[PDB]
Amino acid sequence: MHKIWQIFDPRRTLVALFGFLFVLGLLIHFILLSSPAFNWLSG
Amino acid sequence: MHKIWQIFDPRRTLVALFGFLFVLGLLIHFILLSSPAFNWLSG
Amino acid sequence: MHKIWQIFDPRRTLVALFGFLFVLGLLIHFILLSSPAFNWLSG
Amino acid sequence: MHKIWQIFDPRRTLVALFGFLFVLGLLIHFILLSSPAFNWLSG
Amino acid sequence: MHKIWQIFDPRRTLVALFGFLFVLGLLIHFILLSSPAFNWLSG
Amino acid sequence: MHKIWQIFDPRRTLVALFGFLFVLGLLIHFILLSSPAFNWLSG
Amino acid sequence: MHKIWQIFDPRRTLVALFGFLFVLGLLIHFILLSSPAFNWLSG
Amino acid sequence: MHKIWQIFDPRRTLVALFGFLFVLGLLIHFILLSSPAFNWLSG
Amino acid sequence: MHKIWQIFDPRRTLVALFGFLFVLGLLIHFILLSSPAFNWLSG
Amino acid sequence: MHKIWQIFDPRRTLVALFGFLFVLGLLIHFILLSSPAFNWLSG
Amino acid sequence: MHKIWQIFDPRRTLVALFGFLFVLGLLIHFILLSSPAFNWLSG
Amino acid sequence: MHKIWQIFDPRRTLVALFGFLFVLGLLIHFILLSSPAFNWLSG
Amino acid sequence: MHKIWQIFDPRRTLVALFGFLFVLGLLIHFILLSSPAFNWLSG
Amino acid sequence: MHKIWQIFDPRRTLVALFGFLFVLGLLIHFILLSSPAFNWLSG
Amino acid sequence: SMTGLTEQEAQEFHGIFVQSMTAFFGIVVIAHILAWLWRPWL
Amino acid sequence: SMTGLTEQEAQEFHGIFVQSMTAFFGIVVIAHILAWLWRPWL
Amino acid sequence: SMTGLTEQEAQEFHGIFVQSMTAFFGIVVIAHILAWLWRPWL
Amino acid sequence: SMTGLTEQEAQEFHGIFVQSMTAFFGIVVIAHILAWLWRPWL
Amino acid sequence: SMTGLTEQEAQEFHGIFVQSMTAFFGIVVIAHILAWLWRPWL
Amino acid sequence: SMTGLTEQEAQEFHGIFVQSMTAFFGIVVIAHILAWLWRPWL
Amino acid sequence: SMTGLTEQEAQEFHGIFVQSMTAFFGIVVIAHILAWLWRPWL
Amino acid sequence: SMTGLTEQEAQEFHGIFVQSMTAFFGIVVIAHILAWLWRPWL
Amino acid sequence: SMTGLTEQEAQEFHGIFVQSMTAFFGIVVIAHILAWLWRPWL
Amino acid sequence: SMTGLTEQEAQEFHGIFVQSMTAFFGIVVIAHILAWLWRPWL
Amino acid sequence: SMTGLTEQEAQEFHGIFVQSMTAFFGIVVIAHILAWLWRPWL
Amino acid sequence: SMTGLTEQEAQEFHGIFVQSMTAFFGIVVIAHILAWLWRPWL
Amino acid sequence: SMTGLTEQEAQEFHGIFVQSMTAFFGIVVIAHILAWLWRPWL
Amino acid sequence: SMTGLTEQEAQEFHGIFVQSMTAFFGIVVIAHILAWLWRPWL
Ligand code: BCL
Ligand code: BCL
Ligand code: BCL
Ligand code: BCL
Ligand code: BCL
Ligand code: BCL
Ligand code: BCL
Ligand code: BCL
Ligand code: BCL
Ligand SMILES: COC(C)(C)C\C=C/C(C)=C/C=C/C(C)=C/C=C/C(C)=C/C=C/C=C(C)/C=C/C=C(C)/C=C/C=C(C)/C=C/CC(C)(C)OC
Repeated sequence: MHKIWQIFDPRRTLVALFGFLFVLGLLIHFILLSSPAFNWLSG
Repeated sequence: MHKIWQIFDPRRTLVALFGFLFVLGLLIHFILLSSPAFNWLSG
Repeated sequence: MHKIWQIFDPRRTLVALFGFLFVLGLLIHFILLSSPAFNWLSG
Repeated sequence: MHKIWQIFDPRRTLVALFGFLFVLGLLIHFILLSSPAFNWLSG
Repeated sequence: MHKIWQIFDPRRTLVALFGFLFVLGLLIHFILLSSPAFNWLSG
Repeated sequence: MHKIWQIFDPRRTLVALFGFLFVLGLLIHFILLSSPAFNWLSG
Repeated sequence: MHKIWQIFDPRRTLVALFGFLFVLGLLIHFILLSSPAFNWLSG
Repeated sequence: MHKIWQIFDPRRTLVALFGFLFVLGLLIHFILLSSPAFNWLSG
Repeated sequence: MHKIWQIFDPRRTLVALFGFLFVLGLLIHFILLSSPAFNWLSG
Repeated sequence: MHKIWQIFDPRRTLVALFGFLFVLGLLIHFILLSSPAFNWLSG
Repeated sequence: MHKIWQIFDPRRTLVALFGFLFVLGLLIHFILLSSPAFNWLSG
Repeated sequence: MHKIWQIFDPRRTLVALFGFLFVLGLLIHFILLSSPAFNWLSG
Repeated sequence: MHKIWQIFDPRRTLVALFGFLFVLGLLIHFILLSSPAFNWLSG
Repeated sequence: MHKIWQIFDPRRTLVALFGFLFVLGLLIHFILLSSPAFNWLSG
Repeated sequence: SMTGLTEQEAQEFHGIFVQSMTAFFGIVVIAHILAWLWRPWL
Repeated sequence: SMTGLTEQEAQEFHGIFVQSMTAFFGIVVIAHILAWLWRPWL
Repeated sequence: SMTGLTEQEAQEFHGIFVQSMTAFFGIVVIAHILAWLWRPWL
Repeated sequence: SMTGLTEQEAQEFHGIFVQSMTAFFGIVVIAHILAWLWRPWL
Repeated sequence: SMTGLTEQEAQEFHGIFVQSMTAFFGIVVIAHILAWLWRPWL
Repeated sequence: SMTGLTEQEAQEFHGIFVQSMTAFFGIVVIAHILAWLWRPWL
Repeated sequence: SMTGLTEQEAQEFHGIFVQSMTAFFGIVVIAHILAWLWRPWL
Repeated sequence: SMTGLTEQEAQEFHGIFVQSMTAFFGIVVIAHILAWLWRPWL
Repeated sequence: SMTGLTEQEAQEFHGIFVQSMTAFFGIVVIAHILAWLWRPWL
Repeated sequence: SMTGLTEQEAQEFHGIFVQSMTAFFGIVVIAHILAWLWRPWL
Repeated sequence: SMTGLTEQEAQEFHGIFVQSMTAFFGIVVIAHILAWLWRPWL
Repeated sequence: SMTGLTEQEAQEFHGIFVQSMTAFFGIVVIAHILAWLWRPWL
Repeated sequence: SMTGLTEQEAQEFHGIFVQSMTAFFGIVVIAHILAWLWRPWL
Repeated sequence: SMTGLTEQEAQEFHGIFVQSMTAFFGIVVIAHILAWLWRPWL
């Protein structure tokens, strides 16, 4: 399974993964803010 | 059936597949959020 | 009938066919969601 | 009548024909969906 | 009258002619759909 | 009067003439459709 | 007065003249259609 | 006074003059159409 | 005072002067038309 | 004070100065037209 | 774990990290200002 | 203090200064016109 | 800690730092002006 | 502290400083004009 | 003469072009007769 | 003279052009007569 | 003539093209008979 | 003199230009007379 | 002939293509039968 | 002097230019007299 | 054959691809069973 | 000096320029006198 | 094989990648347990 | 010094520039006096 | 290995990076404790 | 030093610049005194 | 090491940078104390 | 160092820069005192 690094660049795979993870966290936090039942900043 | 990897580049097929799967999962999760019967963040 | 593959590029055909089939599936699923009689996510 | 293939390229002609036929089928199906008397997805 | 083929390219003439004929057919069919007296998809 | 063909190209002239004639016919037909007294598709 | 053809190209002048005359005729016919007193396609 | 033709090109000047005269005539005719007291196409 | 013609091109200057004078005359005639007290085409 | 003409181009300065003076005169005349107390074209 | 500095440029990584941290702090401070319960500049 | 002319071009500086001063005067005059208490063109 | 200056340029870093500090000060001052409780220019 | 001039160009730094100072003065003056309590051109 | 076709290639293309256009016009005429029996427009 | 056609090619093109234009104008005249009998506009 | 296909490569392509188009048209005809049985439009 | 035509090619073009323009103006005059008999505008 | 594949590479690709298309169509047919048992649309 | 025309070519163009402009202005004057008899604007 | 992979590199990639896809599909199936236990949609 | 005109070509252009500008200003003055006779604005 | 890393560099990167991803997933799991004790969503 | 003019071309341009500016300012002053007699703004 | 840093330069950078990040996180933790004592959000 | 002007050309430009700026500021001060006499703003 | 500065130029820049940043932070702290005595926000 | 100025050109510019900035700040302070006597904002 390590052979994926012979196919994918350790750096661009890693930068892209970090960027997508950050955008995903932002999106999930924003979605929970848009839901009144899970908005923790109201109250 | 393995001969597909002699026609399709493994890295570009993996990148495109992963991106399409991520966008598909985002789309399905967003469609269920727009569905009042299947929105799990209301209540 | 196999001679079409001496006319059509296998990889570009396969990529285009898969993309059009995916877009067709998305379109049909979205059309059925827009029809109240066939929306399975309401109820 | 076969001489048209000495004038028309088989691959570009055939790709254009398939694309136009697909778009025509999509258009005809969308028109019948816009007509209440022939919309099969309501009811 | 055949000498028009020494002036007009047999293939760009048939491609343009076929495209214009298809667009004309689409236009005439759409104009009859927009006319209530000649819309065949209502009723 | 034939000398015009030594000034104007038999093909480009002819293509332009056919195009303007087609657009003129389209325009006149659309104008008669926009006039209630001469719309033949109403009734 | 003929020497204008040694200043102005017979063909480009002639194409421009024909185009301007056609556009002028279209403009005058459209102005008369926009005037109720001279619209001949009403009634 | 003829020396202006040694300063100005007889053809570019002449084309520009004809174009400006045509645009001026169009403008003056349009202005008289926009004035009800001088619109000759109403009545 | 003639030495301005050794600084300014007799033709580019002259074309610019004629164009600016024409635009100025158009502007003044349009301003007087926009003033009801000085519109000569109403009445 | 004449040495400014060894810094500033006599012709480009004159062109710019004339253009700015013309635009300034236009602006001042338009401002006085927009002021009812100083509009000379009303009445 | 230090080997990441042989994959990721110590400077571009560091600039990107500082920029993302600054934008994240701005975003969090703006979200709390938009939340009435945690807006500290009101009252 | 004269050494600034060895750092700043006597002419590009001077043109920029004149332009900014003109724009500043225009701005201040327009601001005083927008203020009813200091508009001198009303009355 | 000084070795950061062997990674980051004394001048570009410093220009960016000054620019972001100025924009941050402007932003904080504008936010306090948008807050009625901390607007010092009202009253 | 003078060594900043071996890092920052005396003229481009000075031009930028003057421009930012002018824009800052304009901004502060406009902000005080938009505040009724500190508008000096009303009354 | 202008495109590259000879007088025999142009004559060969013209015959097939005219036959195809005649077939197209015959189908069009049959469709128009059917449409007139369906809904006359004049 | 200006495009490349000789006068024999221009005269032989002019005849076909005039014949085609005359056929077109005759068809237009018949159509306009039919339109006038259908709905006069003057 | 213009593309590169000979008369044998064009006749080989034409036969398969006509067979495929005939199969497509047969499926189309069956579908349209079914559609008329479902909802006639004329 | 400026575009390349001689005095004989320009006089040959000028005659045909004037004849065509005169025919155009005659047709225009007949049309305008018919329009005046139809709907006078002055 | 036009892309580069021989008749053995085109027949090897065609067999796998047809098998994959048949499997896809079988899954599609099962899904459509299930959909008809769920909600008939005709 | 600046474009390329000599004074004989400029005097030849100037004469025809002045004649054409005089004819244009005469037609304009006649039209404006007719317009004044139609609808005076002052 | 077309990209550069041999039949042994393609079989090496295909096995790992199929294992990863099977693990992904197993996780997906478990998630969908849990979703049906939570809120059935049919 | 800066464009290419000598002092004799500049004095030749300046005289005609001044004459043309004076004629233009005379026409303008007559028009403005007529306008003031028609509608004074002061 | 395709990027440039050998199997020893890929196994060295894979181990650290898996350790970092496992730590990230452990923190994520702890956070999700805390969120469930805070506000269950199912 | 910077644009190419000497002190004699710059003094010759400066004199005419100052004379023209003085004439312009005199005309402007007369116009502004007339405007003040027409409508004082202060 | 990929950027240019050796393992001594990377370990020199990693130590300072970890120290700076730890100081940043300590300041952040103190700020968050102060925020919780100010306005708890859970 | 940076643009090209020597110290004597910079002192020559500086004197005229300061004289012009002083004249401008004197006119500005007179205008602002007049404006204060017209409408004080403080 | 990376941008061009030696360790003596980087230590020379670091001292002045830290002194300037400390002065800036001290002025900021005094301003924030003044703001808190003017309008506390917590 | 990097722009091109020596320690003597940078010290020459720094002294004049500091003097000009001090004059600017003194004028600013006087203006702000006047503004506070006009309308205090705190
Ligand atoms: C308004 C009341 C009438 C009506 C009366 C009018 C009248 C009156 C006329 C038409 C004309 C036309 N009408 Mg109609 N028309 C009606 C309604 C329609 C409807 C419809 C769906 O209702 C259709 C599609 C048409 C279509 C047409 C075309 C057959 C024709 C214009 C073609 C053209 O522009 O060629 C011009 C472009 C070309 C390129 C022609 C070139 C000719 C050369 C020699 C041949 C080369 C082949 C060339 C590419 C195509 C030739 C086409 C034929 C010449 C038509 N009519 C109704 C019911 N119509 C006109 C006609 O008969 O023209 C022949 C005409 O005079
Ligand atoms: C309106 C009432 C009916 C209905 C009656 C009609 C009628 C009537 C017809 C269709 C036809 C079609 N309908 Mg329908 N249709 C309905 C609702 C649907 C719905 C839906 C969401 O409910 C969808 C997904 C479809 C889909 C389809 C396709 C199977 C087909 C059009 C394919 C095409 O354009 O090929 C054209 C494009 C090509 C590229 C074809 C090329 C053929 C060559 C030989 C093969 C090469 C492979 C090629 C790439 C793809 C081949 C696809 C098959 C030929 C279908 N129908 C309903 C309920 N429908 C038509 C059909 O049967 O066509 C075969 C047809 O005649
Ligand atoms: C409308 C009422 C029904 C429903 C009935 C229908 C019917 C009827 C069908 C589907 C079909 C599908 N439905 Mg559905 N479907 C419903 C709701 C859903 C929802 C949801 C959020 O609820 C999801 C995401 C899906 C998803 C899907 C996919 C599994 C499938 C379309 C795949 C495709 O386009 O391949 C096309 C694109 C490709 C690239 C295929 C290529 C195939 C080759 C041989 C394999 C190569 C791998 C390739 C890259 C991906 C293969 C994917 C699989 C073939 C699925 N359905 C509901 C509840 N749905 C269809 C299906 O079964 O297709 C297999 C089908 O016939
Ligand atoms: C407003 C009340 C009047 C009226 C009174 C006015 C008055 C008054 C005048 C016109 C003028 C014109 N009117 Mg009118 N006009 C009316 C309504 C019309 C209507 C309409 C739809 O009813 C149209 C089509 C016109 C059209 C015309 C043109 C014949 C002419 C402007 C030509 C031009 O600008 O050349 C300018 C451009 C050129 C290139 C001219 C160049 C001349 C050289 C010497 C010849 C070279 C050939 C050149 C390419 C074209 C020459 C055209 C002729 C000179 C006309 N009038 C009504 C009913 N009209 C004017 C005229 O007579 O001009 C001669 C004129 O003085
Ligand atoms: C407002 C009440 C009055 C009126 C009073 C005013 C007054 C007062 C004046 C005009 C002027 C003009 N008016 Mg007026 N005017 C009225 C309504 C009209 C209407 C209309 C539709 O009713 C028209 C089209 C005109 C037209 C004109 C032009 C003849 C002239 C501006 C030309 C110009 O800008 O040259 C400037 C541009 C040039 C290029 C000039 C260059 C000159 C050189 C030497 C010659 C080279 C040829 C050049 C290309 C064209 C020369 C044109 C002539 C100089 C006219 N007036 C009414 C009824 N009008 C002015 C005039 O007489 O100017 C001569 C003038 O003083
Ligand atoms: C919704 C109710 C809860 C809440 C419950 C959830 C749950 C449940 C989770 C979070 C997660 C996070 N929450 Mg939360 N969260 C809340 C409110 C907040 C608020 C706020 C303004 O109130 C903010 C600032 C955050 C911030 C965070 C981050 C610490 C973290 C997402 C980081 C990420 O996406 O890394 C992804 C991007 C990367 C680049 C990670 C890479 C990791 C590698 C190994 C390290 C390299 C350094 C890298 C650049 C940064 C690492 C960051 C850490 C891994 C966090 N939460 C509230 C009150 N939140 C998640 C978490 O714990 O992630 C660890 C998580 O599981
Ligand atoms: C507001 C109440 C008054 C009025 C009072 C004012 C006052 C007060 C003044 C004007 C000035 C002007 N007015 Mg006024 N004005 C009124 C209404 C008008 C109307 C109109 C439609 O009613 C017109 C078109 C004008 C037009 C003019 C111009 C004659 C002149 C501005 C020219 C300019 O900008 O040169 C600037 C641009 C240049 C290029 C000048 C360059 C000068 C050099 C030396 C000569 C080179 C030739 C150059 C290319 C053009 C020279 C033009 C002349 C200098 C005018 N006024 C009314 C009724 N007006 C001003 C003036 O007299 O300026 C001379 C002036 O002081
Ligand atoms: C608000 C109540 C007052 C009023 C009080 C104010 C006050 C107070 C002042 C002005 C000033 C000005 N006002 Mg004011 N002003 C009023 C209404 C007007 C109206 C109008 C339509 O009513 C006009 C057009 C003006 C016009 C002017 C200009 C003369 C001058 C700004 C010039 C400038 O920006 O140079 C800046 C740009 C330059 C390039 C200057 C450069 C100077 C060098 C030395 C010379 C080189 C020549 C250069 C290219 C042009 C020089 C122009 C002169 C210096 C004016 N005022 C009214 C009625 N106004 C100011 C002034 O006097 O400045 C001299 C001034 O202090
Ligand atoms: C909100 C209630 C208070 C108020 C309390 C706050 C508080 C609290 C603070 C400020 C700060 C500032 N306030 Mg405040 N402030 C108020 C209203 C104002 C108004 C106004 C129109 O009323 C003005 C124009 C200002 C302006 C300022 C600046 C003096 C300063 C931010 C400068 C900066 O961003 O440097 C950052 C950008 C740089 C480039 C600095 C670089 C420093 C280096 C060492 C020097 C190089 C020169 C550099 C180019 C410019 C240096 C500028 C000085 C450091 C200020 N305040 C009111 C009435 N304000 C802050 C401050 O004191 O900062 C010093 C601060 O802490
Ligand atoms: C090179 O030549 C050789 C040697 C080969 C010989 C061959 C020669 C040949 C073949 C020559 C052929 C010549 C031809 C065909 C000439 C045709 C000439 C034509 C038809 C001339 C027509 C002229 C018409 C003119 C100029 C009309 C002008 C109309 C105007 C300007 C109208 C203006 C209207 C205005 C501005 C305002 C009012 C209109 C409204 C009211 C609409 O505005 C709102």
